[PDB]
Amino acid sequence: GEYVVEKVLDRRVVKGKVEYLLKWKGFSDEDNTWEPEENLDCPDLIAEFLQ
Amino acid sequence: GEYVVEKVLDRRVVKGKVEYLLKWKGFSDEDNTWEPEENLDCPDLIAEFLQ
Repeated sequence: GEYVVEKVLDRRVVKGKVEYLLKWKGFSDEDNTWEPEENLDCPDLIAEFLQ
Repeated sequence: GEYVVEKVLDRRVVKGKVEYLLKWKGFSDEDNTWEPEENLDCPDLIAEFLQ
C-alpha cells in the first residue's frame, strides 16, 4: 500500500515532457521507474538531485 | 516523496499482464493509474477489491 521514493537519480526531457528516474523503498535498483513530474510532489528529493 | 494507495478500484488482464487500477492518497480521481501487479505488494487493499 505504501510507496516511498528513496532517491531522485536522474531527469530527462523527452518530447517536452519532464520525467524523473526514481529509486523506490523496498524495491530493487532493477525496478527504478521514470515518472512524469506532474505527480512528483517531492522538494527534498528533487533539491538533492539538483545539487 | 510518499505515495499511498487508498483503494484498489479494478483489475484487468491485457495480453496476459495483470494490472490494477489504483486511487492515490492526495491525488484526484482523475490521476488514478493502472499498475502492473508485480510491484503491488498490498494484501488489505487487494482483498478489499476481491470482496
